[PDB]
Amino acid sequence: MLLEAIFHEAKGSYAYPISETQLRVRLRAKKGDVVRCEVLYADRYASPEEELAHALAGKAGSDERFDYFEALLECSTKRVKYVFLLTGPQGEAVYFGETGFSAERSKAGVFQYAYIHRSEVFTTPEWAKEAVIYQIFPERFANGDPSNDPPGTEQWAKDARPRHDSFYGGDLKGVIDRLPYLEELGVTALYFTPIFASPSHHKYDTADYLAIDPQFGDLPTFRRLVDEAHRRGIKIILDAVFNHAGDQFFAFRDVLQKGEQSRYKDWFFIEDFPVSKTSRTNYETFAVQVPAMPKLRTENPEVKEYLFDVARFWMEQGIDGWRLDVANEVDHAFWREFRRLVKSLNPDALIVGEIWHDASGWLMGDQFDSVMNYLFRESVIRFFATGEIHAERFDAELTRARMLYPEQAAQGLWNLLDSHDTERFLTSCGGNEAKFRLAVLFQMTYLGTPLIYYGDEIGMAGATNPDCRRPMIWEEKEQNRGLFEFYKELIRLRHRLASLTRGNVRSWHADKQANLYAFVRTVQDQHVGVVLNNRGEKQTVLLQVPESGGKTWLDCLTGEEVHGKQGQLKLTLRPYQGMILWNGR
Amino acid sequence: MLLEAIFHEAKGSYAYPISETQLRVRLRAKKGDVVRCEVLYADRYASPEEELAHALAGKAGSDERFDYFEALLECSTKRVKYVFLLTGPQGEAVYFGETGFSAERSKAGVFQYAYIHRSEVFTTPEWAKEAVIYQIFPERFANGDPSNDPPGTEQWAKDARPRHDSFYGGDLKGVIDRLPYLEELGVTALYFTPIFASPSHHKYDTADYLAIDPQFGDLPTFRRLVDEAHRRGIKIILDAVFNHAGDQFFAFRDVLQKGEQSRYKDWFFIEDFPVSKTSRTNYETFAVQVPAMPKLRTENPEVKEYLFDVARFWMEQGIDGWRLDVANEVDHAFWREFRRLVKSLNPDALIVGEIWHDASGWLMGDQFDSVMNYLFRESVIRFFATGEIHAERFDAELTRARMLYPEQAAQGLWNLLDSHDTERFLTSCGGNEAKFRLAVLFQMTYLGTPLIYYGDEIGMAGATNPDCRRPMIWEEKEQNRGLFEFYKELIRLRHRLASLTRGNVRSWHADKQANLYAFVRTVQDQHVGVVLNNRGEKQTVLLQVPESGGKTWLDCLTGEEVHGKQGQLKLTLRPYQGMILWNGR
Ligand SMILES: [Ca+2]
Ligand SMILES: [Ca+2]
Repeated sequence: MLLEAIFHEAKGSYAYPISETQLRVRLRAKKGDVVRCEVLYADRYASPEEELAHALAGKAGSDERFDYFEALLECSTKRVKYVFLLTGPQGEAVYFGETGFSAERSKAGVFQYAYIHRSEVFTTPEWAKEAVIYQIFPERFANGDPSNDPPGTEQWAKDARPRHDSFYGGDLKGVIDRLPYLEELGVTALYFTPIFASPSHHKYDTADYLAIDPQFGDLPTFRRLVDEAHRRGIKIILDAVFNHAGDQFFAFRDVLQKGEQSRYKDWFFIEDFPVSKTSRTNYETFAVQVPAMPKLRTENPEVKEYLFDVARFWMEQGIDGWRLDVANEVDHAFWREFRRLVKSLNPDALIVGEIWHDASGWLMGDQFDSVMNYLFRESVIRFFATGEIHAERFDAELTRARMLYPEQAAQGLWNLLDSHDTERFLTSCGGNEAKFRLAVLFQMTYLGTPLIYYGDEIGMAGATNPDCRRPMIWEEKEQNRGLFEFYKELIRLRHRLASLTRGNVRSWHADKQANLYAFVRTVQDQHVGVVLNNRGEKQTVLLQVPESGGKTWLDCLTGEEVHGKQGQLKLTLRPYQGMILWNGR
Repeated sequence: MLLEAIFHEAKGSYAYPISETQLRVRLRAKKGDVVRCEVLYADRYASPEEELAHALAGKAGSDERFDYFEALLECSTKRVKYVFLLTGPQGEAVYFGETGFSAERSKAGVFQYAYIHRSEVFTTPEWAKEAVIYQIFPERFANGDPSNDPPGTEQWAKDARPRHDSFYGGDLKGVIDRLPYLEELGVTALYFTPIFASPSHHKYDTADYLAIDPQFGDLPTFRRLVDEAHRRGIKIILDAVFNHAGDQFFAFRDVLQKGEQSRYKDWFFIEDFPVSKTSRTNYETFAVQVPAMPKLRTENPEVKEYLFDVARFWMEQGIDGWRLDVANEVDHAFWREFRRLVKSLNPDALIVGEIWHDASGWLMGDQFDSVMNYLFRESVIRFFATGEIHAERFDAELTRARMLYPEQAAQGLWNLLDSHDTERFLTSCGGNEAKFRLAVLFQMTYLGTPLIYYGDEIGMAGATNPDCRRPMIWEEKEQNRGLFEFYKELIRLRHRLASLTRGNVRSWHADKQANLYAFVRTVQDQHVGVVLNNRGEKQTVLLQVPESGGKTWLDCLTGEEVHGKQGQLKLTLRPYQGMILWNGR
């Protein structure tokens, strides 16, 4: 075998505890290069003569070029040393240890996970493990209070097409009035984009972190919203913009006024005074040359303390978690301490980051609970919407992403289809509802946290920002109720099937020709197989199914009862049809 | 090329800053697969159609199976995205990014290092960068005060062969009385094994963390040592045993007496009560079944606070750093807060850990400054002492270890030859001084921090514990002055040639047949080539030397001047001779 392609490290996503006495370990090798992977381990202090314990590492999946093997080590002592025994296709075996590879175990050396502290077991909120989150763009969800509308608010109609500076009067009172709707849909949490006081239309340039923007509401109204959503089993998540503040931020206006005499000058990154200019700026900002968005020096104990007080203030209002913005530009110490603060105030408070690249450095257990799964969106777009990739590629991309972080993070990843900054998924599907639905069926049954973008559940369409920010369609006759019921049904199933929320995922079938993909979610003895026929054709397929997993399944969507004969399940799907097979366990 | 063998990650030891605006990046590939490696990068927010900056990554080294390439990216914005352009032996051009590999730059995507925070730039003490540590085993270094000598103390002679429980009376007073000796040698720091009050001989079972053990001295004496050492340019490093306390530790004593009613019961890991019994332990301890060494619950904020106070106490006494014992069994948060505390009280205080496996998790810059380089010792023993490995294997071992951590850590790793727990290195060489000297020559000119084990510089020998803990030989007649002068000479050169302390490392020559190995240390325009003839035979070697780095060199050990002709240098080395060639720059 090709040893230079084999990999493992005793940390990060390849070695991490799931409990105080259990260490999950993962190893990758060139695809098809390793047939069997066994882990020989023992307590780090075991005598050089004691027998080692064996752990067969099953193949958790494979992507474009790699095979992923996964094992679980039982370490009652909370300390462990281990070596891998790898067997190739033609029987050649080799031990893989910290020292390297060798036919002899001793020369291979041994990896070591020094100690498993309970405080370092990646732990996330139970409710978030089976949540369905709904993204609200407040300005356009519901206008419950016309008296707070910005000057020049345009009419709220379906035939409306938002402009970069449009206004429709969306506010918090509206969200309250429409909570019955959200409860009926079945969402377990609402995620709001910035709603703190800001002079701009987007609100990403914060003026007052301790106040709701007047056009959206005020503290009393926000408290009501929190309480009304809670009694309806709906949690509240706010968007925290701690990387940078607005130019109206009290601290920044002070610097603009007193210059180098300001007591808050070190709360920012200023090259030279005075602080301003035309098309020019002498201080670090969000992105490049964005005057209204001066970057905050979070490394400053004073800045950190202030933002932490902001965090305390809103959590005291009863919110259930945070969605960080440009989190990757704030230092790690801030995030480690942020988690400590947040969790000490509310163990169930969720911390979600938004990072457009490998976020492993933030998903170890000491910082964020999860991040936006942009990888999930890209794979769903190219597979169900544009058709740029086929079932096998789809499978590879999905698997590769899955092996990116520890299972506690991957299990809570926010799986979005679109957002206020992208075209609506329906439009990506060119208006084809059959493709749109197949994608939602996948989203609702895949590993991670489903995130619904307001309006998608009733079939709203739209081009990217700002056309994706149209006023929510509330007229029932104008809503796609067929779709609405589809979402509600998928949501109900997800809550009733433990494997869809707390189960693992394994690819079941992948056919590039028929463009059909199937996977299985598993929890204990329960198995739920999802088969997706992503073709505008009636296709038939043969799936492998050993009696151990059962011989009878039930399609939770149609009630049909399928039967496997001789370890095979014959299925015939309609164009863009998806089946959700439950093994009755 | 084997694409599944190529590696890089935008963090850890493969992507890290060396300053606020410079990012060091490393890429691993199967040896020989890549002949040229370039990096195309830009600010993360740069426009697509914007021209990318170029950075050539030279081959930093190779080990048994891989080539390691290294480049330096200039990032004025402190934000960078990048993709590698790898060229193979046949001229194939493949791009490598976060997405994967592709013949097209766009399809390979880019890695991203979100933001470089100055507080995240790995920083170590300046004095530690060019230090020479001397390990002192107090009981055997010098008996300065017989009044504190424990009962049964033996004689202090060369022919004294220590027993497991022998005594000689070494103490702090003795250290002070011998400071002139240590100053002459040229050591800049003293590393002491545990010396806090303990009822055992070894003192690893701390009874009182706030007191010097009576057999070694008292606080007034310790202070005197700190001051007298300091005015001698000698710093003091203490052994911190924070993973576990002794059974005499006040908190544990209270638990043994008040059991379940004990106020400090949660300061330890107790299975059941009563907290103890005959020959049996019901609480977690160091290693396995060591009743005298109860494990401390450093996760308990109260335990952390106490241990932090302990650190404050000794730092107020003027010490310059800590050598942590069993540090990998203490939680990470503890070490991060420890560093924060230690650096706040004294930015120049050093923190060294001891971990017998990949310590990358503690060497990111937020925890330890460095760790003992056990790999260095293993490589020097097999190459210089036992001859189990030849020059090429030796080269590979060094390179592999060198690429384990970021440069800031690698530069300060303690490169020891032996310790109180191993046989004397001279003994490892079977008494062959010629081999012993070549290893020392190497130790004194290689990357890292040289650590002298008391007595090695005067020719002391001995088998492992306790024969390696023999009474220090103080009779000049009994001391190997020739060797002493050799050490002193090497130490002077190290302090005068900046490249030997702050320069990088590049293998220069490695021949498995001649068993000759050479490397070059480089800083600014200065180049110091170290040539090692590790064979009992006069040999000649032709080394490659492009005129760019100079054409004339001076052997700093003999005064001999060598000249290169047409890019080549002909050197004739005597049996086990090492040369230290300075390029006059
Ligand atoms: Ca309104
Ligand atoms: Ca004494």
